[PDB]
Amino acid sequence: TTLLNPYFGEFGGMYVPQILMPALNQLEEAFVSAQKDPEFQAQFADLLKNYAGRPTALTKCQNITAGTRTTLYLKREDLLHGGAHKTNQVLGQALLAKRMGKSEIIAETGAGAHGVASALASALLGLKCRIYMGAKDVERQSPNVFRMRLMGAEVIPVHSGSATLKDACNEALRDWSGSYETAHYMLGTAAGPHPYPTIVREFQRMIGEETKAQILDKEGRLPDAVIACVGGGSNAIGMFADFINDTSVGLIGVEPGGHGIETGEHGAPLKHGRVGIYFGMKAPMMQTADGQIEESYSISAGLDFPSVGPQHAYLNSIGRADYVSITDDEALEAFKTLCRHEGIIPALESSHALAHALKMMREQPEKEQLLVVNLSGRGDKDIFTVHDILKARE
Amino acid sequence: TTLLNPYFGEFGGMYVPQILMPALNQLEEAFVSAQKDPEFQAQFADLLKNYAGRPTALTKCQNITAGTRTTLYLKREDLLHGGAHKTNQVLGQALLAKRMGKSEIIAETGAGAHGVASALASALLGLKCRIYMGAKDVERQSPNVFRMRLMGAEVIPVHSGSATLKDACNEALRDWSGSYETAHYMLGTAAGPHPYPTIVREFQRMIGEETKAQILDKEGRLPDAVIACVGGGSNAIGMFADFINDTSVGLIGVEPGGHGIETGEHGAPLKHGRVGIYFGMKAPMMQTADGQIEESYSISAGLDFPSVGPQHAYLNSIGRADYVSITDDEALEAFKTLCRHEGIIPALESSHALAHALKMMREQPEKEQLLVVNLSGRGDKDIFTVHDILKARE
Amino acid sequence: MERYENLFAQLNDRREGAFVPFVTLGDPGIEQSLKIIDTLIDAGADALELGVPFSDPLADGPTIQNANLRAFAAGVTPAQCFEMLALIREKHPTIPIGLLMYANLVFNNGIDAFYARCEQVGVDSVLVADVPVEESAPFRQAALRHNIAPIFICPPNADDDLLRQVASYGRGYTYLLSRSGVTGAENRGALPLHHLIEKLKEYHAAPALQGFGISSPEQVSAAVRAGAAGAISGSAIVKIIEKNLASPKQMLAELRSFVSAMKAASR
Amino acid sequence: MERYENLFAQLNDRREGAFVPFVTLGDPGIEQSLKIIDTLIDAGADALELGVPFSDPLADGPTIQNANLRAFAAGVTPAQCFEMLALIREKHPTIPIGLLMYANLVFNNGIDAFYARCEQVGVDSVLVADVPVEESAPFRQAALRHNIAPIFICPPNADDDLLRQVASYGRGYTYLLSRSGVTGAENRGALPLHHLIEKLKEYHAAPALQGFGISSPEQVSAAVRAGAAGAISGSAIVKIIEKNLASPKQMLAELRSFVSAMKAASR
Ligand SMILES: O=P(O)(O)OCCNS(=O)(=O)c1ccc(OC(F)(F)F)cc1
Ligand SMILES: O=P(O)(O)OCCNS(=O)(=O)c1ccc(OC(F)(F)F)cc1
Ligand SMILES: C=C(/N=C/c1c(COP(=O)(O)O)cnc(C)c1O)C(=O)O
Ligand SMILES: C=C(/N=C/c1c(COP(=O)(O)O)cnc(C)c1O)C(=O)O
Ligand SMILES: [Cl-]
Ligand SMILES: [Cl-]
Ligand SMILES: [Cl-]
Ligand SMILES: [Cl-]
Ligand SMILES: [Cl-]
Ligand SMILES: [Cl-]
Ligand SMILES: [Cl-]
Ligand SMILES: [Cl-]
Ligand SMILES: [Cl-]
Ligand SMILES: [Cl-]
Ligand SMILES: [Cs+]
Ligand SMILES: [Cs+]
Ligand SMILES: [Cs+]
Ligand SMILES: [Cs+]
Ligand SMILES: [Cs+]
Repeated sequence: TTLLNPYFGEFGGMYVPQILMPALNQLEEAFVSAQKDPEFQAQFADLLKNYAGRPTALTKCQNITAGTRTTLYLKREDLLHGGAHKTNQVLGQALLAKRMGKSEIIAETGAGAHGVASALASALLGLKCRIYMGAKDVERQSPNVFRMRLMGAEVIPVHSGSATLKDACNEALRDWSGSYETAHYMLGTAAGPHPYPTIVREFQRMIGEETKAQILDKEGRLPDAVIACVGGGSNAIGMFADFINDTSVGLIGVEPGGHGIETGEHGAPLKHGRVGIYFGMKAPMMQTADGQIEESYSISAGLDFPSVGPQHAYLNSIGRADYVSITDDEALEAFKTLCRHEGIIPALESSHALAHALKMMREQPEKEQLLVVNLSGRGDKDIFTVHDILKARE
Repeated sequence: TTLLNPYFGEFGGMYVPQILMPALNQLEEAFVSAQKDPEFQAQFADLLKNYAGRPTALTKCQNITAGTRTTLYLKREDLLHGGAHKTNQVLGQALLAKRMGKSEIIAETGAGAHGVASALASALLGLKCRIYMGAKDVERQSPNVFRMRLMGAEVIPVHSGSATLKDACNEALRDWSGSYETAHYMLGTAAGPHPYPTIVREFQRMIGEETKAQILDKEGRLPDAVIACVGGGSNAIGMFADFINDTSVGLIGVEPGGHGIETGEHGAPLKHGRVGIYFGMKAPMMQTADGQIEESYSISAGLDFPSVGPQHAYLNSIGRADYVSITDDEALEAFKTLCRHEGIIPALESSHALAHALKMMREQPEKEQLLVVNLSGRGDKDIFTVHDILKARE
Repeated sequence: MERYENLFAQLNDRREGAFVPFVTLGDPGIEQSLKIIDTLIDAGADALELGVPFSDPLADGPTIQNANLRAFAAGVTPAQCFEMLALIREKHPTIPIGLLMYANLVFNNGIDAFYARCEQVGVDSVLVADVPVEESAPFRQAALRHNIAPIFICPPNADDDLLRQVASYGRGYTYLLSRSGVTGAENRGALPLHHLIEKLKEYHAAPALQGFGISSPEQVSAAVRAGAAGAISGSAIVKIIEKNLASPKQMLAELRSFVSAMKAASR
Repeated sequence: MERYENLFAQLNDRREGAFVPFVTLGDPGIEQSLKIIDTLIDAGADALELGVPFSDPLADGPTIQNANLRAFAAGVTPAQCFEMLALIREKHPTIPIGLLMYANLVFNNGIDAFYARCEQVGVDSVLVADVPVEESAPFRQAALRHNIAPIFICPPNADDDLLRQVASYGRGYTYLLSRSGVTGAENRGALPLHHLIEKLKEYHAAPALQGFGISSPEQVSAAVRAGAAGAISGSAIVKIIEKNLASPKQMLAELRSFVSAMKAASR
C-alpha cells in the first residue's frame, strides 16, 4: 500500500525488486511529511532563492523571431546555479535524504548536469556522493566530469551496454538495491518507480509557476503554448504542471529524433515506442518485438534514454499534451541560432525545444502566437562536442 | 577639455595619442547624455534584469566559517548570464556603442570572461565583435575561446610580449587608434584613459547597491568589510562604490601575489609598484628602475596585468580602501575549499578574494565580523587548468 | 505447481533439503546449455531455476549479467528458450522447473498468453524479479489460472504484513532472500533468517528456498539446519560456465563435481 | 629649438622641403645604429627623429615594434641612448635632433630632469607620443625651460581649437599626421591635408612635417607640393635595417640609396 497514487492512468507503478519496496515507502512518507512541514518548506525556499538564484529570468527573444508573428520567451533555467534546472529538485531531494538520516547519495547522470547538481548539493549539505555515468557520456560531456570531481564526488564510468544514460540508470538502481539503508538514490528525472515521478514534478513545479506569473506581468495573458524537451520528463513536467488546468495553454514536449525516427536511432518512445515495464515503471519503451529493451540514441546525452516518465505518457494518452520530435541536425541549427543571434549558449537538450519552437514560427510565420521555451540548461558542457562537429563541417 | 573630472587625485588622465582624443570625448559625451536619458536607463535595466538575470543572489556560507565568529556572504556574480560580473558593464557600453552609431566592437580579454560578455552582447545587439586575447590565455582559458567563437566573434591570438592580458590590451588600443570611426573599444576594466574608469564603475555599481540592500535585509546592518579581487579594478569598484561614503565599511582589494611578491612574478602594482604612465593612464605600474613596463604574472589570467585602475590607487592613497595580495597557492586552496564545502566552483580570480576572507577568519577566529566576498565569476573556464595542476600534485 | 509439492514431500520423507541450481537458458549456446542442464540434473539437482535472457536484468550482478550477454551473443530469444524448455521437459518428466523472468518479457505479448505458454511447455513456477507483491495481482492471477506457481520473495527486511501476503499468495516455494543487493557469489548473507523461516511456517507458506550468495556446501547445510527447505545457487554455477568456455568437456566435469557436493550438503 | 629655425630658413632660401628619417636608437646594436645614423646624414637627411626603445610603444605598428625589440635584445637602455646622442651631436653640430618618447620614460625619474638631460646632450625637440595636448602642460613647460622644442601632433581629425593650441604651444616643427592608425609603411594616407597646412600657417604654427605611411619619393614630393615644410619616414627606413641584418654592408648601401632618393624628392 502507498500514501499516494503511484499511477497516471495505466502508466507508472513500482516495478522494483521486493527488497527496495521499504526504501520507496520510506521516501514517499518522508515526502508527504516534508510537504506539510513549514520548516522544510522554508529551508527549501531559502536554498532555491539565496543559493540557486531563483526566480530565474524570462527573456524575450529580440532577433530570432523577426519578420514573424511569433513572440518567443525563454525561461532561463540555464542561469540557475549549476547551469540547469536539475538543481531545483536535487536541493529538495537532498533535504529529504537528510530528513531520512541518509549519509550518502547515488545518482545517475547522462548530460552530467544532474551529476553536477547532485555533487554540489552533497558538498553543501554534507552527503557523500557517487555518480554513475556512461563512458560515452564521460567523453562527450567531459566538462561536467571535471566539475563533479572538483566538488569531491566519485564519478563511476559505466562501460556496459550502450555506455550512456540507460546503462548508468541500471547501475545506480543495482547499487541502491544493496545500499539503501545508508544511501539515498537521487534519481534525476520524472521517471522510475513511484514516488519519484511525483516528487520530481513537485520539486520542479516552480518553473511553470514563475513562468505563469512572468508572462502575466509582461503580456497580461497566458502563453499559447509552453515547449520543453523530454528525456525522462523533469524539466517539461516542471514547466507544464501549473498550466495543466489552464486548458487554453498548449503543452508541447519534444523527444530526440536522433539520426531520424526512420533510422531507429532516436530516443522518442512516447510517440514511436510501445508500453512496457523497465526501470521501475510501466511506460512507453523503445523495445524489440519480443520485449527486449532497446538502446536509444541522441546527439544530446541528456535525452539519450529509451523510455519516458509516466505522467507524460498519461498526458499524451488523454490528449492534454502533444509530443513531437527534433533530429540532431535540427537541434544543432537551433543551438547555433541562439548563440549567434541571442548571445545565449544553450544545452543541446534545450536546443531540441528551441528547434521545435522555431519550426512552429517558420512553418506559419503569420500565425500570432505567444510561446515559451524552457531553456533547461546552458551549453558549456557541449561546446567541445559541438565545435568538433561544426569544424568537421564548416 | 572634458565634461567630467578625468583624475582621482593624481591618478588617471587621458594619456593616449592625440588621434584618439575625439573618440574619448565622444564616448564621454555619449555617457553623460545616456546617464540623463530615461529611455537608455530603462533599456539598460531591462537587459540587466530579463536578459542577464539581476539581481544576483547573496549566499551565506554554511560550512567554511564553522567554528569561527566570521559570517561570510558571497555576492553571486558567478550566476549572471555569461558567468561573470563582466556582463553588467558590457550591456551598458554596447548600448553606448549603438548610441554613437558604431557597428563594430574591439575588446581585450584575459580570462576570456570579458571576451564572452562582449561577444554575447554583440550577438544580441547587432555588433561585429573582434577580441584580442594573449596566446597563453587562449590555452589556459580555452573554454571561453570556444564560447566566443560559437557566438560568432572573431578571436585574435596575441603572441607578442608576455602573450597575456597586457599584450591583448596593447593590440586592442593599437587597432582602435586606426578604426575608431566605425569601432567602439569596449574596455573590460575600470582602467585605461578617461572616461573608462568612470563609465565602468557607474555600469558596475549595482553590485554594491544590491549587496547593501541584501545585507540590510538579512542582517539589519552594514557589513564590516567587502572584499574583491583587483585586476584592472572593475568588480571591486562595482562592489565598493555604494559603500565609499559608509566610513564604517572596510573596502579590501586583493591583488595577485603570483609565485610570491618577493619573486617579482606577481600582478600587485598598487602595493609593490610605482606610479607611471601606460595604457592611457597615470597609475601604479610594475616597471623597471629606468621606466620600462614589466610583465606581470598570475595563475589567474584575469588578474595577470602590471597596472591597476586609478580610482583604486586614489582610494588607497587616502586610506579609504586597503589592498593586500594572495598567492597562486592561496588562491588554489580557496578554490578547492569552495568547490568541496559550498558546492560552488569559483573563477580563480574570485578565489583570490575568497582566500583573503578565509585568512581574515582563520587568523582571528574569535573576532566577530560580517564579511562579503564579491564572487566575481564561475570557474568553468578554469577547471581543466586547475585539474591539471592538482593532478600533478594529488 | 504440483511437481514442487511432490518434490518437497519426497524430500521430507528423506529428511533432505533441496538443492536448486540456476543457469541462464542458452548460455553459452543452445546445445551446450541443454547439456549443462542435463549434467545439473544427473549430478543431483532437485529442481531447476532457469533464466530467460533479458536486455536489462536489474536484480543481477556481473556474473549473471555476463551469462545473459553470452546467450544474446548466441542469438538466443525467448521463443528459443520455450523450445528448449519443451526439450528439457520431454527428457525429465518430474523435475520442477521454475523460470526467472523480468516483467517486460511476461507483459510483452500479454500476461495471460505468457503463462499459457508456460503451461503448454510444462513449466511449474515463474518468479518475476522486478514485480513486488504490491504489483503482483495480474501476474499471480494468470499464473494460478494456468497451474503455474507464482514465486514470491521474502526479503530480510520483511514485516509481518509481507510475510502474511507471501504466505497466502505464493505457491510452489517461497524465495527467502539471503541479503540485500543483487545476485553474486562474492557477497555472502550476514543476518540469520531463522525468525522469518519460522513465521512463514506458522502462516503455512510454500516451503522456503534460500537464495543469493550461496556458493559453498557449508551454506547449503546451514540453510537446511536453519529450517529452510533448501537453497538456490546461481552465480557459483555460472562462474563454472564462464571459466571453462574453451573446454565444454571440463566445464561439465566441474559442474558435476560442484552440484554433487552442493546436493550432498543438503542431505 | 633654434637648430630647426636655422634649418627651415636655409631650406626656404633653397626652395626645398626637409627629409627627416626615423630610426630606433640602438637598433640593431649600438655600433651599427651609430653607423646607420651617420649614413642617413651623409645621404642627405635634413634632421633626425630618434626613438628611445620602450617596452610598449602603442603608436607603433609591427615594423617599429620589431626595431624596439631588436634594440632590447642588444641590451639598449635610455642611459645608453643618451651616450649615443652625445656621440651623434659631437660629430654633427648643426643637424636638428628630435626624440620620439613615450610618456613613462620622460616621467620616470622626473619630467624636469628628463628635459635637462636632453639639453645637456644637445637634443633639439621631444615628441611624446602618448601625451595629447590636453595632458601636455608639465611636458611643454619643462621642454621650453630647457630650450627643447615640444612637438605637437596635428591629426587629420583636428578641429579649430586644436589647430590654435598646437600653433601656440608648439616649437621646432608641427607634426602633421597623414592618417589615423599606427606607424607603418604598408598603410598610406588617404585624405588631402591642404586645409590643415593652410590653417597652421595662418596661426603661425611651427613649420609642418608630414608623417606616417611615407615610404616613397613621390609622397615626399606630394607633401611639399601640398605646402608642408617636409616629411618624415620611419617604417620604410627600418624595413631596410630589418631586411639586411645579416649584411651590415648592404644595409648601409640600401639606406644611402633610399635616403638620397627621398631627399631628392624634397628639392
Ligand atoms: O547465487 P546467486 O547470488 O547468483 O543468486 C541466484 C539467483 N538466481 S535466481 O533465479 O534464484 C533469482 C531470484 C530472484 C532474483 O531477484 C529478485 F529477488 F529480485 F527477485 C534474481 C535471481
Ligand atoms: O613612416 P612611419 O609610418 O613608420 O611613421 C614614422 C613615425 N616615427 S615618428 O618618430 O615620426 C613618430 C611620431 C609620432 C608617433 O605617434 C603619435 F603620433 F601618436 F605621436 C609615433 C612615431
Ligand atoms: C540526463 C541528464 N540531463 C538531462 C537534461 C534534460 C532532459 O531531462 P528531463 O527530461 O528530466 O528534463 C534537459 N535539459 C538538460 C540541461 C538536461 O541536462 C543528466 O544531466 O543526467
Ligand atoms: C581580464 C578579464 N577578467 C578579469 C576578471 C576579474 C578581474 O578584473 P576586474 O578587476 O576588472 O574585475 C575578476 N573576476 C573575473 C571573473 C574576471 O574574469 C577578462 O575576462 O578579460
Ligand atoms: Cl507544499
Ligand atoms: Cl571521491
Ligand atoms: Cl496566484
Ligand atoms: Cl543615472
Ligand atoms: Cl568571425
Ligand atoms: Cl535607499
Ligand atoms: Cl558466441
Ligand atoms: Cl501457500
Ligand atoms: Cl642581438
Ligand atoms: Cl609657434
Ligand atoms: Cs535572480
Ligand atoms: Cs516577432
Ligand atoms: Cs527519452
Ligand atoms: Cs560562523
Ligand atoms: Cs593587476
